Amino acid sequence: KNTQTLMPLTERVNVQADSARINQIIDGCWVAVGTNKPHAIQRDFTNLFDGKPSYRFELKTEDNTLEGYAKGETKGRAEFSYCYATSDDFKGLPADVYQKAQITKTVYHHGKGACPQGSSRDYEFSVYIPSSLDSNVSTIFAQWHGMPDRTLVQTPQGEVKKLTVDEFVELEKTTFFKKNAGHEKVVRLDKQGNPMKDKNGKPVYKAGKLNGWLVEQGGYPPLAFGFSGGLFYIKANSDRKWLTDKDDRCNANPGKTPVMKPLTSEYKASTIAYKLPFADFPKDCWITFRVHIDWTVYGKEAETIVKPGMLDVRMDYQEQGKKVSKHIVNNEKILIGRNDEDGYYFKFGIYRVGDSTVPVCYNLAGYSERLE
Ligand SMILES: [Ca+2]
Repeated sequence: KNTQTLMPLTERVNVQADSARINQIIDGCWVAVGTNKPHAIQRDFTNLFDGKPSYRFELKTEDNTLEGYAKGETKGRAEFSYCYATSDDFKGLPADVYQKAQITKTVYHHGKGACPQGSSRDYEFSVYIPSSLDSNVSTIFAQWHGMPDRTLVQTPQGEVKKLTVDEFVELEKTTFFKKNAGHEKVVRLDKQGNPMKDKNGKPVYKAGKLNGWLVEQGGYPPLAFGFSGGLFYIKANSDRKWLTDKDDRCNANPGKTPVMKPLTSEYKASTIAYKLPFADFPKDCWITFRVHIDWTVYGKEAETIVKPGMLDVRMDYQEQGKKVSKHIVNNEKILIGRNDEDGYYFKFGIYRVGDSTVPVCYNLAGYSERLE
């Protein structure tokens, strides 16, 4: 209720486990995820894109709030997600639909903003990298993220089963899932000898030993635009395993990997579709990317590539007076996607990876997305 040159957008939504309230939605189409510090995300009336304010994202050195895969690893996040559900997506349904969705982390499957498996889509967004950004940042600024099968499990007998939502809710009563791995659900004892309770009543557990159950969770993003090691890069990832193997690292290093030569494992491929030295990426101007994706088609339980995907990217900006359009990924056949039931959704902002704490600050704007 007081206009400034930068206005913090501090509401955050857990899109897997919670519907977005009307007052958390941004510009009618986004919700924010990651650290809620006022400076992390602001509407920027000082740097306009298409004559409208843009979104200024910033993580400072201390803003890593998240844990990485490797021990003692951290990561930092302030992003917008184009995919979330609202209370209107559940209105009129039985009350247990939303309750069980929060439990299985499937609330967002009931909302807008995801494209289907194996579909064709066009995306466009714009970014502004100021001169002030350090050439050693390690950050992803736009990504298309997958949607894991939340009730797909491996039993303690090594068999892969797709549970119903109800069956999974039952499993969760006796299994404490540490990200993707099931653990004995041990009642946690307070120092008094008594069962500890949540802040707001709920009973609290902790993981005992691995109990044999696994669930699909996480995984690399199928497409990511970022900077790392002094390079701008576009990286596409493919996972054709029905149940993702979280331990199968297959993640191409941009600086060591040539373009369009996939790094592969039995089931995964990570491909650098494009890279450019940081010094050569245009600074202090708005750059517009137009991305066409034909998502790879996978064979589900057969774990096959039914049809490879395709990626095309144009990069447009003004230089010294005129329009420049560079066809930086030219209609490339590529493996891109994940073998899941559900498809993919877009996010932009700062996703600080590779255990980096170098500050990051840049602006993003102008997203649209069309079924074509
Ligand atoms: Ca899967």
